Order: sequence, then structure tokens, then C-alpha cells
Amino acid sequence: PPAYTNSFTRGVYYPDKVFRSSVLHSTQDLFLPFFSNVTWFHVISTKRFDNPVLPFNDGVYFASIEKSNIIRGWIFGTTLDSKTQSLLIVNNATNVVIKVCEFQFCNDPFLDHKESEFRVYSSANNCTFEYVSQPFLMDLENFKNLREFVFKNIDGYFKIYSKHTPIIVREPEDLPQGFSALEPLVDLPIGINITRFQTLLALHRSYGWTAGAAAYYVGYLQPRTFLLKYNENGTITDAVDCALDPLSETK
Amino acid sequence: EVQLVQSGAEVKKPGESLKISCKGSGFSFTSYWIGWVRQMPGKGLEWMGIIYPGDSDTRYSPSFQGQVTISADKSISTAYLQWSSLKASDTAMYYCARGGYEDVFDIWGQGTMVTVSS
Amino acid sequence: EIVLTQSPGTLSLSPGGRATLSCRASQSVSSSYLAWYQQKPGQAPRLLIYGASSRATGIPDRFSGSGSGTDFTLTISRLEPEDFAVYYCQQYGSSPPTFGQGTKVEIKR
Amino acid sequence: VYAWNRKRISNCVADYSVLYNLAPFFTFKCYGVSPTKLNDLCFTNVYADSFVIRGDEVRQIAPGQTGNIADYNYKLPDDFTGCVIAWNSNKLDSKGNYNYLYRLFRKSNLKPFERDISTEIYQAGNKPCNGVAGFNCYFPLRSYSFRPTYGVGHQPYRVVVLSFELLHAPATVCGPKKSTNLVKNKCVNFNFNGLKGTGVLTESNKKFLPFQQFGRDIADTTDAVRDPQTLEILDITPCSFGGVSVITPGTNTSNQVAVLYQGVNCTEVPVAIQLTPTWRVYSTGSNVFQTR
Ligand SMILES: *[C@@H]1O[C@H](CO)[C@@H](O[C@@H]2O[C@H](CO)[C@@H](O)[C@H](O)[C@H]2NC(C)=O)[C@H](O)[C@H]1NC(C)=O
Ligand SMILES: *[C@@H]1O[C@H](CO)[C@@H](O[C@@H]2O[C@H](CO)[C@@H](O)[C@H](O)[C@H]2NC(C)=O)[C@H](O)[C@H]1NC(C)=O
Ligand SMILES: *[C@@H]1O[C@H](CO)[C@@H](O)[C@H](O)[C@H]1NC(C)=O
Ligand SMILES: *[C@@H]1O[C@H](CO)[C@@H](O)[C@H](O)[C@H]1NC(C)=O
Ligand SMILES: *[C@@H]1O[C@H](CO)[C@@H](O)[C@H](O)[C@H]1NC(C)=O
Ligand SMILES: *[C@@H]1O[C@H](CO)[C@@H](O)[C@H](O)[C@H]1NC(C)=O
Ligand SMILES: *[C@@H]1O[C@H](CO)[C@@H](O)[C@H](O)[C@H]1NC(C)=O
Repeated sequence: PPAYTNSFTRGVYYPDKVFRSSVLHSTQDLFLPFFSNVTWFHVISTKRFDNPVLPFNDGVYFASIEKSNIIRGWIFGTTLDSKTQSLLIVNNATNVVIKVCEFQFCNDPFLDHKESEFRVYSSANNCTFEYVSQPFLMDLENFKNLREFVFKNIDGYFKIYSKHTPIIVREPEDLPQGFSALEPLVDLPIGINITRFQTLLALHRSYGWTAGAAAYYVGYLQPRTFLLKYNENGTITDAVDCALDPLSETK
Repeated sequence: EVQLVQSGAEVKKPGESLKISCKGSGFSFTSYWIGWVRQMPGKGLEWMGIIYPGDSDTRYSPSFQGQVTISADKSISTAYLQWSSLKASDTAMYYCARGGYEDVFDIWGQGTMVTVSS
Repeated sequence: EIVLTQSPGTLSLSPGGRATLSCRASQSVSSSYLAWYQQKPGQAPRLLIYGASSRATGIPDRFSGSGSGTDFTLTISRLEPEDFAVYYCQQYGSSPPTFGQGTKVEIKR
Repeated sequence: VYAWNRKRISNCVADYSVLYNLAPFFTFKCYGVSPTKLNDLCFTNVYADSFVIRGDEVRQIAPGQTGNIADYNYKLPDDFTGCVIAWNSNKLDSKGNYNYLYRLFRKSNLKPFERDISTEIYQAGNKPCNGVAGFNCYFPLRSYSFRPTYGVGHQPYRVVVLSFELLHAPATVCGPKKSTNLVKNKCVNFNFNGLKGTGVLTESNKKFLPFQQFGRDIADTTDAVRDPQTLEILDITPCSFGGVSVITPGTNTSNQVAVLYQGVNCTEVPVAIQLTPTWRVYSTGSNVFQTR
């Protein structure tokens, strides 16, 4: 069952590469609703892992609170089969391995965290766009580090906003109430359309396949206008979404 | 006609730079590829490389690239192989065999039995 | 480049018989189409056969190109005084061509 | 030519002047666009080709023309994007050498922009084409047979067909841009990363976030930008502006006038002030007073 939790103040990302200082810029952008229901999927290890091929829709606000990267990367595609050209993400060592090819996909795709990658993409036919850089999990691997991602695709480009922060306490088992803007890491020149999103889970073996504690949240963004309060350093310290409440409109 | 007369056998004091002469005739240097090959006394020949003679561009053999200096003039139709400096070890039979990457024999020189000794 | 050695160093045999020159290549080179060289005795060598198995331009019908890969086996159906001389298997397609060990024909000392 | 090498060119900063330079590269004529304009235009998914040309037959296979080589080796539409670049491979093909067999006897004409990988022996007569080339059936490929003799007649030409895909996707291949070097503390036009503008440029003490590259104020004008060349950050201030005012005691009461430059520093204005520089602006010898 999808545990539904309020988003509180989450999912805010920098709109563009403009240094705005102490000015309350307003833009209508694909945004996560404030205090919004988001489905919570818990993966504790029988296998409690869930890998449903969720519809990508316009966008997604993915976040992982795992101490160890049980889940590495994601699978995006229109149909996620050999005919469809689907992009791959994986945090193996120091390489993202951003591959966009017609990939035949395993029914249960797992990677050996201690690989099994040739099974998860069975067919490497028709490779078009390939990029390799520093791993997207550039954050360091008492606290449990949290990695938040926003995935979008538009204008023949795939846009990812992300921000990584340590979280001290697991007792809430939900997104902490705090404001943090997801910086623009990469923009991917690929222009393949994606309608369904599948998380790429890594399970080597009993560690049939067991792994550490993990909890990943998925939320869907929609168009909305926000007052983003840039500060003197240009960081968005906080923002108010007009939609949520009658007071918010007035601001 | 395409005939190649090389330098004659010469007694040579070891340690001087000598340009051996291979005459060319009756051929277009760009149209006909020239090569360079030498035989040390009494065993199979050694490659010196192949020359693009229309440009007089000699790509020497990796064994003999820099070991010998090969030059030729398309207009004068006579090679001038500096051979770096001729040394006592350089005593060998030199054959002006035309050829390219295909390494065909084409027309060899008459033979250069240079014995580099005092 | 590829080491070329044709067995034997001297096939001592009577003239007019059929013979083969088994050139040994360290790396199998059929793409070389190696340029067999027949060293005229004490003269400027004439290319025995070019194309490995293809025949040389203006070569007699007895001289037949044969052999490919690591082993080139040039077939000569009738030995002549020209055959009674040193041979060479030399790389044609392969650059830095390597001359063979040589082969010779004789009957008496 | 029968199996010509289609190639894809991407993520390229490509200068085409070098190709024009070589004397063997005598042919770089383009059916598509002017070569001078080409050095500036940007394209994507550039197609390059590899084939061996006698030059006697290139006119038959030239775009806008069809020959038995064009009908079989490579069909090409009359309109041709990009250039046909031909340079003499006279030597490399001479000696002789017959490897590059190219298709001249095929059953049917092929479609434009198509490469025929497989060799199709000409299905000419009703009698079956069994036994490859034979009676009523002919081998497609003809040995290119370039010799020193064929070096002169049917001169060997190493020819590449360059047909750029006309930036249907975002253009990924083109030439040099952004030549001019920067100056500071001067009223100069700028095209920093293609961003046109005019102003006085100075180093910006204000920080930028690593993703942030250009700075916008409350007025949304540009006030700071990270230099494309270097991580040094430049404040951009608009060039000095102002309105002029003339003080006169009346035309009948003499003709001397006094000019007031409103809201501008006295050191900033030379007599060159550019807009309205027609006036001599008197001189520094004339009393100049800096007022609020
Ligand atoms: C992780 O898996 C990917 C493919 O699933 C591979 O990544 C390779 O990483 C090494 C260096 O880290 C490089 O050769 C390339 O970046 C990748 N090779 C490819 C994509 O063929 C590799 O199998 C794994 N990375 C490891 C073990 O470091
Ligand atoms: C915002 O940026 C400014 C400038 O970088 C920071 O202010 C100074 O930062 C340097 C090092 O980053 C320190 O050595 C100084 O002591 C800081 N001075 C002041 C007055 O802050 C500032 O820390 C950044 N953050 C905030 C919230 O202002
Ligand atoms: C999410 O919605 C369901 C009904 O659709 C509701 O029962 C649940 O309480 C909501 N989650 C919240 C309010 O956190
Ligand atoms: C498909 O799921 C089953 C479930 O046990 C298992 O065979 C495996 O996880 C998947 N198949 C492959 C080939 O991995
Ligand atoms: C396959 O790859 C080519 C080039 O890599 C690309 O143009 C094409 O869109 C891809 N997909 C299909 C279905 O051909
Ligand atoms: C899928 O993407 C291609 C380009 O990658 C585009 O041409 C096509 O229209 C898209 N299909 C849609 C949006 O249904
Ligand atoms: C002022 O100027 C007018 C015309 O320019 C002239 O007629 C008049 O006499 C002048 N008066 C004085 C006091 O200068």
C-alpha cells in the first residue's frame, strides 16, 4: 500500500542560471504542491522491495533516505522494452553511465551492489546517446543522507535538478520540514519521450536477494506559480506557493 | 623506359655522410611508386622504407627511420640517400627497388655493394 | 612486421619437378597478398609472385601463386635454372615488408 | 563506391578552411550552400562518405547527373546538401591495384542516398543468374584497376561526399566563433556567449552560484555574468547617458550659451560627447563646475 505523506515544503528547484539577489521573482513552473500527498514506498530487507513501473507523467520528485545506496539510478522510457529507446542511470563507481539505447529490460531488474547489469538491459541494440561523468551520487556515502531528485524532459533535453543533504533522525520516517533548492546538475541533450518511470534497484544477493534499509518517496509535479525569495547570495532561502491557501494568494 | 641504375660498389672509410645515387628514367614519379631496400652481406634484404617520389617523400623503415637519411629528386631523377653517416656496420648491398605500401618489386637498382671500410 | 620464413632454406632437387615454398608467417596474413620475391642469382631480384595466390604479372605458367594465411605455399610445377636460385616471400599488403629465409635448388656439391 | 562509408559527425567544432587549402583538394564545390557561409553555419548529424573515383565517371555520378555508376554504385538526388570534396589519390591507388571493385552491373537502379552493401549480379537475361557472372548475367563490381597507367587516364581521386543533415536536430557541427578578446573599464559592445549588449565592464565582486552564469537585477537587465573564457565575473554597467540643457540670457542679450549636462560626472564627460558629438562642447579651459 502506498503510504501517503504530506510534502510539507519540498521539491523546490532553481528555475535557471540567473543570479538574483534579494528579489522576489515569480515564475509559473512544473512544481511539487506544498503540503502535498506523496506515495511512500518502503524497502526493508522475503523481499519488501517494490519496483513498479510508475507513469513518469510531466515530472517526478524522487527522494531516497537510505544510508547505503541499495537503489542506484533509474529507468525511464515510453514503454521500457527492447523496441523502445530508454535512458539508463546507474551510480556504479564514479560513472553515471547515462546510456540512451533500445534496451530490452528484465522483469525484475537488479544490480550487484557487491555485475547483474547485462540482464537488466538485455539488448544494447541501437545506441544513440552516451554520456559518462562523475557519479550522480556525488554526496558522501548518527545520520542518514538524503538524495532528492527532480526529473524533467523538454525541448529535446532531459533536465535533472537535485540536492543532497544529511538527515540526522529516522524517527519521522518522512520528509523533514525544511527548505532546500535542488540545483541544476546536468541537462541531457537526448530527446526521447518518457511516459513510464521505473526505479533501478540494486540487489546483489542475500546481504535470494537482501539489502540494507531504504525508503524512497515519489511525488508528481504540476504547473504552479511560486514567489521564490532569493537572498543576497542568490540562494532561495524560502518560497511561498500562492495556490495552497487564501493567505498565500495575498502574498 | 623504367630502368634504375644505383651507385656502384664503393670502398668507404667508416664515418662520413655519403649520398648514394639511384638513377630513375622513363616514369612519372608520382605515378610510379619507388621504394628502398638494402641487403646486408649474405642474408635476406632489409627494408629502408618507401618514398613518395613525386613529392620526394620517403617514409623510412621503422628499423631504419633516422638510422639512415633517404633523399631523392624527382626532377633530376636520381636518388641522394644521405644514409645519415655511413659507418662500418652499414656495409651492405643496397637495392633501389621501386615499390609502395604494396611493396612490389617494380625495377631494382643495379646493386650497391658498398663495403664501408678503410 | 610479420616474420616470413619459407621452408626449406634450400630444396635441393632436380630441375623440372614440381615444388612448393612454405612461407611461415608469425601472424596469419591473407590480407597481405604477400609479394613473393625470386632473387635472381647474383642479380637484382624479380618479384616471384604478387597476391599470395594471385600470379605475378608476366610470370610463366609453371609459376603459380598458392598459399594464404600463416602458411603461403607457392607451387612451381617445373623447376628451371631460374628456379635454381634464392627465393623470398615478402609482405605485399603488410607494411614493413619482411623478406623470407630463402630457398634454393641444387643437386651436387 | 558500391559500399560507401556513411559516417555520422557530432559534437564538433570544425573549420573547413583547412580542406580548401590543399592543392590536391581542388574540388570542394558544394551543391548545398556557399563554402564561405558554410564555415559559419551550424549543422547536425553530418554525413560524410568514403569512395574511390576515377574522375572520368564523377560527372556521371555528380549530383544532378546519373550514370551507370550512379545508377548502381550510389544513387544521389539532383539536389545535394553540402559539398563534394575530391582530391587525387593517384599514387595510393596506382600499382596494379584492383581491390576497390565498384558496382556497375546490377539488376535495378537503387534509391537516392542509399548504399548497397551486398553485391547483386545483374539479372539481365531470362536465363538464370546461376554461376555468378556469366551469360545474360554480369558481376556488379568492376575492379577499379588503378595503375600508373590508370593514374593518368581515369585519375584516382580520394573523394568524400559531405551532406550535412540541415540541423533538423539541434546543430552539433560547425566552425569557430567568439573571436574577440575582452577589455575592462571601457564602454564597448559585447557579445559574451552570444549575448549582445553595450556597456562598461568591470570585475564583479558579487558571487555567483556554480550553475548561475548570468546575473539579472530587479529591472531584469544584465548586471553580472561569468566570463565564458574564465571563471572571473564581470559586472556590466550601461554606458553613460544623460540629457543636455542650454542656459541662455536671450538671443538679443548676446549669443553666449551655457550647457548643463544633467546627472553625470564632470570627469566622465570629454568634449567627445558618442551622441551629440557635433558640438565642440567648448573646452576644459571654459569653466567647468560639478554640481549636484
Ligand atoms: C558499473 O557498471 C557499468 C555498466 O553497467 C560499468 O561502468 C564502467 O566504468 C568504468 C570505470 O569506472 C569505465 O570502463 C566505464 O565508465 C564503464 N564501462 C562501460 C560502460 O562499459 C562497469 O561495468 C561498472 N563500473 C565499475 C565496475 O567501476
Ligand atoms: C553569503 O556569501 C557571503 C560572501 O561569500 C558570505 O559572507 C562572507 O563569507 C566569507 C567566506 O565565504 C567569510 O569569510 C566572511 O566572514 C563572510 N562575511 C559575512 C559578513 O557574512 C556569507 O557567509 C554567505 N552566507 C550568508 C548567509 O550570508
Ligand atoms: C492522501 O490521500 C488519502 C485519500 O486519497 C488520505 O486517506 C490520506 O490521509 C492522504 N494523506 C495525507 C493527508 O497525508
Ligand atoms: C523475474 O522474476 C522472477 C521472480 O523470482 C525471477 O526469475 C527474476 O527476478 C526475474 N527474471 C530474471 C531473468 O531475472
Ligand atoms: C536508432 O539510432 C539512430 C542513430 O543512432 C537514430 O537516428 C534512431 O532514431 C534510433 N531509433 C530508431 C528506432 O531507429
Ligand atoms: C518522441 O520523440 C521524438 C524525438 O525524440 C519526436 O519526434 C516524437 O514526436 C515524440 N513522440 C511523441 C511526443 O509522441
Ligand atoms: C530683444 O530681442 C528682440 C528680437 O530678438 C529685439 O527686438 C529687442 O530689441 C531686444 N531687446 C533687448 C532689451 O535687447
